Formats: sequence, structure tokens, C-alpha cells
Amino acid sequence: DEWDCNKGTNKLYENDICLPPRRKHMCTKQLENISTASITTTDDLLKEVLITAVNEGKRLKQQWEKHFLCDAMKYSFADLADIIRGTDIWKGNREQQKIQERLVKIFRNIYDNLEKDEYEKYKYGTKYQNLRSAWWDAHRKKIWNAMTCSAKEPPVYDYVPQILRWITEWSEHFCELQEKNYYTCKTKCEEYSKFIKKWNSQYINLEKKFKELDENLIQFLQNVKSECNEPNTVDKYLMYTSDCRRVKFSNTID
Amino acid sequence: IRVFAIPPSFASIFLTKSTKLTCLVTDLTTYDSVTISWTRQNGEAVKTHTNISESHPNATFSAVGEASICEDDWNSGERFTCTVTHTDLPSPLKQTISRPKGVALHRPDVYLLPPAREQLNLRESATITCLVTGFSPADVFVQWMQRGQPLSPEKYVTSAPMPEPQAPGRYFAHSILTVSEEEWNTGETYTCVVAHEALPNRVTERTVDKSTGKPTLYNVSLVMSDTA
Amino acid sequence: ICEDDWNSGERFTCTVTHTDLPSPLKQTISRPKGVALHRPDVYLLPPAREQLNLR
Amino acid sequence: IRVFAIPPSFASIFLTKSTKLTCLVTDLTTYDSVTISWTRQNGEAVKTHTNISESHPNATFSAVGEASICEDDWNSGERFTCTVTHTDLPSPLKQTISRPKGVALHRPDVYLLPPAREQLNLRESATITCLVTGFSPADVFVQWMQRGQPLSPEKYVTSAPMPEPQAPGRYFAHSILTVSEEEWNTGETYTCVVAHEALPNRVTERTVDKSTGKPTLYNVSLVM
Ligand SMILES: *[C@@H]1O[C@H](CO)[C@@H](O)[C@H](O)[C@H]1NC(C)=O
Ligand SMILES: *[C@@H]1O[C@H](CO)[C@@H](O)[C@H](O)[C@H]1NC(C)=O
Repeated sequence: DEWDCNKGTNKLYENDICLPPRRKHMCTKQLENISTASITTTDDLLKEVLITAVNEGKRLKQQWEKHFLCDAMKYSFADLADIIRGTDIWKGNREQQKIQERLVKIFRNIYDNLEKDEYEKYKYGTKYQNLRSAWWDAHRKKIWNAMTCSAKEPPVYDYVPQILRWITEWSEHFCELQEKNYYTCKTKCEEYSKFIKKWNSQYINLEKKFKELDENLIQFLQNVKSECNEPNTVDKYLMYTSDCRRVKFSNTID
Repeated sequence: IRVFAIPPSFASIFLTKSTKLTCLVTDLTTYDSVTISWTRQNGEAVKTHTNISESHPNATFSAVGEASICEDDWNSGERFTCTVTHTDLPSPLKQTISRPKGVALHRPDVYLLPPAREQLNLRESATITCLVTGFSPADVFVQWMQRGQPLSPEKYVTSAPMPEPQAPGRYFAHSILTVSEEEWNTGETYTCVVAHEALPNRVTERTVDKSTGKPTLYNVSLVMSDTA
Repeated sequence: ICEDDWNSGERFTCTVTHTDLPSPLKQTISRPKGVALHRPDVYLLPPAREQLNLR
Repeated sequence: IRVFAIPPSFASIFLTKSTKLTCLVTDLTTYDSVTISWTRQNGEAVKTHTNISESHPNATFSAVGEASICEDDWNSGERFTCTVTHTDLPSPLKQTISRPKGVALHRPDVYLLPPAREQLNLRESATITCLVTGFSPADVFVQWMQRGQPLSPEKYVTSAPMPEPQAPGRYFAHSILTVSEEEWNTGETYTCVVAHEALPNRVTERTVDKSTGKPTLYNVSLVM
């Protein structure tokens, strides 16, 4: 349940973001161990993605049995969407570089075996991510159906940029664990002091980069500023289900 | 009334993968019985104006035709005829275009340049420049490719061929592209494809990377002492 | 012929007549279809160290 | 009538160490009273020929023979004659085959090239070349050895000898060994073995791993 927010190799870029634990220890071995020689068509690529979705679903099902499962599975689907779409952040991981190095082969072969009325539309781009996103949006409905076999409508958080979603898992996890914290008192008191200080600077470091309100990140921020009547807020007011903005977060023990 | 016809250049042929011809009429509004046709110098009608362009409201008619089948014949320099005929005009108006001859065909010599250290230190954005130079005909089309895919034409900017002072017949040009600092510290490859008439293969590629410029030796002589 | 005719796949037929042949022999050809496409990946390699020692 | 005799080469006499012969007759009657035998130049009869192939359904005839011979007897120059006689064609046929003699002799120079950095960067597989060159008799057998156990034949190919551009009589060849990139990172030695007559011994061996090719970098010098 540690987020490992120090730089290390968690994120290449110098800005500090705290990686969720759900990103770490995923069953990405199916796409990791792909053979670009044996696969050159869209139909064969869909099946393995469906298999990976099934493995992720059963992994989460086994992990939880060691609505909350639905939320975690929702954000895991969004994370896998970002992995397939090629806009993921975790470039520092040596394992995750190979996946984004060998999906290029598959989608280059797909772009090579295309026809003229789509060749001119998908000719220009960078790292083939335009037709990668097109392929995802074409086959997005089937993947979640295979994922939801373990234990409808297509999820919408997959279009949300990853950093704000990471904020949402942080909010859910912290409210869950502070509910877990409490429900003589001298024995319990000293752990809460260490409970605050293990995550004390975890809130402040991200707040310094909430300014300047990536290329696609800014447009979503501008559009959401027009609605919800709260353009500039350090708290998103999405699924917080508790008090926010430092009200009971810090020094609540006394 | 006036009709202007311009021939396609190497950039249009390379990008469109076909030969497109224009026989465009200026200062002529919409009337009836307007005839435009591109015919062979020998006399036969090689191609008609199928899917004729709609007249522009401001006294302009496009009337473009495609000589797609005869790619080499345009390069041969054979003369083309446009037949413009209207009821008011007694004598049909003709437009003639052909490939020029006699110009020199000196080859380009591209040299791709890595970004400066001062720009890299500020950690904002690196600008890789592609100094195409030496070509005798003034027609160059430059694209940028990353991992076998042409980059969008928004990210790079190409300057027009400028005359070179040292030699009369030769010219030069340049282009830039704004790579992010992260994507260049990662060490990716960028290619500057140049398309020109004088190249025997008619295309040339060059590559740059983070490893393109590095020093070799680091001879250091630490001479720590205690007595001066 | 122009390359645009050949790559479009327009079927062409060959006509040959001879006194020996009671009937003309005709052969047809077109660009093969149904194949797959893949791009080469050139890796230019440098010479071995040992060979340069022989100079 | 067509009677073909295939003399043995280094592949047959060295891969299995048995200088088998063969009588391959083709384009004749499918079913006929067939005589298949080999005869030495002196005239003694060879041993039995077993497992003659059945008639090829395309009206062509097929026959298989084997004649074990002494190894240096084939080198001794004894001309061997395959006997073919049919009732359809009453004329018997005897065809003489012998190894070429008088050809020049030259030693192979095996060089082994490590994979390029870009190929490793693709993170799929590394292909290792084995550049046999400079051998005149235009025959060679190339096999790959990993850690001293034989390697699967499916994991490599070999080109036929082709004339050297700047040598009138010599030849060269090629062989790629598609090793997995992960197996190359955890250092495992691969090596070539070249089979050729002109070597002082039968075979010559060369090997390259990541340790080979790395030059000196750190000239740390301490001065009193
Ligand atoms: C490098 O420095 C050493 C002294 O530290 C000097 O002797 C040597 O000549 C230098 N290298 C070159 C190439 O000049
Ligand atoms: C390494 O240092 C020694 C010290 O004397 C010198 O002689 C030699 O040339 C150096 N070699 C290289 C490759 O720098």
C-alpha cells in the first residue's frame, strides 16, 4: 500500500507525481511476451488484448479476496487503455519500455497493410499513436466485455488524462485508509503521529504543479473550467465522499 | 477573360504521387458554353476534364486536368495544349506549358546539425536544423520522419530557396523542428528526407541522435600537493 | 508502358502468330494480388577486429 | 532415358560419417523390371541396395540406392558405375562419376560478427553472422555449437558458396543464428565450426561473446 513517490525510476520527468500501487505489479506479461513475427493482423492482436484484460480481471478478483472492486477495476481498465494508447508516463520501468518498443512493430505492420482511403487519413502522425487510438476506439467496447467476465456500458475515465485520475485513486485510497484507521488511547496515539508524517509532504508536493491552468492535458482543463462552477480549485470534488482541503487531514489527533 | 496555366513542380509530384495540371481562367464570371480540354501535341485528346471544378464566384474558373498516366512524358518536356473556347471569342484561346531545358543539375549536400549546448541547458526545447544546400534547380521538398512515419507538417517549417552568394547557379535552404527536451534526452532518431531532381535516387536521408555528438578523451591530471 | 498501368493491375494479353502454329498462342499476365506487405530493417555491420589486424 | 548419380560431399560424409552413394533414375516407366546396382572400376559388385522409392505419381520413375564405400577409396579415384537396364530400352547404361582433381587448395578464414546495437535496441532477437571466406574447393559445412551441445538446425540457415568479387578462385558463405535478445544479455557463448578439407585438421572453431569487442577505457594512472 506504498506509493513510492520519490523520483528513483518511477517517473522520468523531473516533476514529482506519486505512482499508485495498482500500476505496480500488473500482469502485463501477455503483451510483454509477444512475438511480432507470428502476429501481423488486427484480428490476432485483439485476442491477446482480450486475454490480458481477462488476466487483469482475475488478478484483481484474487487480490481483493486475499463497489470498491468495481472502482479499482474501472481505473485498471483506464490504465490499460493508456498503456495500449501509448501515452503512458511510466517510461522509467525497464519492463514497460519493451512493450512500447514491440507494439510499434505490430502497428507499423498494420499501417503497412492498410488501404488507400485510410492510408491518406492516417499517413501523418508520430509513433503511430493516431491510428493506435483509432484502433482502440474501434475495439474499445469488446475489451471491457471480456474484462468484466470475472464477478452494460463503456467506461468513460479512459479519456481522462492520467494525472487527474491518479489524484482520484489517491483520494479514494486515503479516505478508505483513514476510515480504516479508527472506528487505553496511549497505545494507539503514537502510530497516528507516524501515520501523518509518512504522508505529510505527500499532499504539498503535487500542489505546486497544479499551476498553468502535455499538449492534450491543457484542453481538458480549459473545458472543465467552463463547467462545474469551480474553475480553479485544489480539490476536484469528484467522488471525494468526505471532507477535503486540509480540514481533518492534518493534526486531527489532538 | 485571361487564362493562366501553371505546371506542377517536384514537390507536388512527390507529395501527390501523380501529375496534376491547371488551366485556370481569371476575370471571367459564370457563363454558358465554356470549353476546357488538355490535348496531346500530336493532336489526340489524352484526357478530358472529368469532374470539372465549380466556378469561383469572384470571376475565377479552375478547370484542372490530370495527366496521371504520362509521368515520364512530362519529364521528357513534350508540349501540352489547353483549348479554351467560348461563344463570344471567335479565335480559340490556347495555353502551352512544357518542362524547361538547359538548367544545371548540381546535387544537394545535406548536413544535419544537432542542437546547441546552451539551448539544452535551459531545458526548454531543442531545435534541430537541416541545412540543405548546393542544389542548382530551385525545387526541394523536405519531410521529417521518426521511426518510419512522416511527421505532421505543423511541427516543421521550411524556408524558401535563397540564392547563395558564392556561386550563381547554386542555392540553399533550411528547416527546423521543435523536439521536446525529454524526447531528445531519451535518445531518439530524426531523419531529414530531401527530394530533388538532381539526386540519382531522387531522395536522401540523414540521421541525428543524442550520441551523434560526444567527446572522445577526458585526460585529467589531478596534481594535488601540500608544499607550494 | 507507364508504371501506373502496371501497378494498377490492368490485365494485359500477349498475341503471337506463326506459320508453324495452326492457331495463335495467347498468354496473359497481371500484377499478383493477395500478398502481404512488410518493410526491411537494414542493420549495416562493421568489419571484425581481427581482419583489420591482417591489414 | 536419364540416369543421375550424385557423388558424396562433405555434408553427407561428415554429418553422418558414412559415404553413402545413390542411384537416382528419373523420367522412365513407373513399373518395369529394373536393375539397380553399383560397380567399381575393377569390377567387383557392391553390397545390397534397400528401400527403393515407389513410383512417383507424376509418371516419373524414382529409385533409391545406397553403397557403403571405404572413405579413402573414394579419394583413391576408383570410378564407380551405376547399372541401369530395362526391358523397355534394351541398351544397358553405365555412367562413370569421380571427384574433381587438380583444383586449388585454400584455407577458410572464419570471422564472427556480433549483432548491431540497433538490433538489440529493437528488443526482439539478435542475428549473429559467421563469415566463412577464402576457401577454394567451393564446399563447406557450417554448424553452430552452444556450450558444447548440438544446436537445433531450425535456428540457422546457410548460403551456397559464391565467387569472391576480388578473388578469381575463392569463395565465401554466410550463416545467421537468430539468438533471443534476453539470452544474449545473460552471457552465453555461441561458436561456429567449419568443415573443410584444406584445414590442417578437419575443423576450425571461433567464438565471440559480449566480452569480446570491448576496448580499454579507464587508463587510471597513479604516479609517485
Ligand atoms: C591528455 O593530457 C595528458 C596530460 O594529462 C597529455 O600528456 C596528453 O598529450 C593529452 N592528450 C592529447 C591527445 O594531447
Ligand atoms: C595508458 O597509459 C599509459 C601510461 O604510460 C600510456 O603509456 C598509454 O599510451 C595509455 N593508453 C591509452 C590508450 O591511453
